[PDB]
Amino acid sequence: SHMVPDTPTRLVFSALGPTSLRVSWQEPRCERPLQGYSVEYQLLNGGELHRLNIPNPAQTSVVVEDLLPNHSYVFRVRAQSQEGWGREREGVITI
Repeated sequence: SHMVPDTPTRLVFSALGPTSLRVSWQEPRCERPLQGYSVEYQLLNGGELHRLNIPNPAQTSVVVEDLLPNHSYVFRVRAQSQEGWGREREGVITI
């Protein structure tokens, strides 16, 4: 039922200046060892797909840079096990 990781907990956003933030979550349940996370983010109204891969399940935060002021973004965080990638936790924010 949770061989691939469950969804992470709700995303917490912390502003770090005008073009950066910290995105944070908590480690999701999994019946298999967690291998890491992906953080995918994209302008709400369209743009390039950005991805940060975090190969350590103990790191549940990351600093995201070069964001556009006054623009809205969709962040999607997933965790990986040997069984595959789990469902995303989605959170949105305006910079």
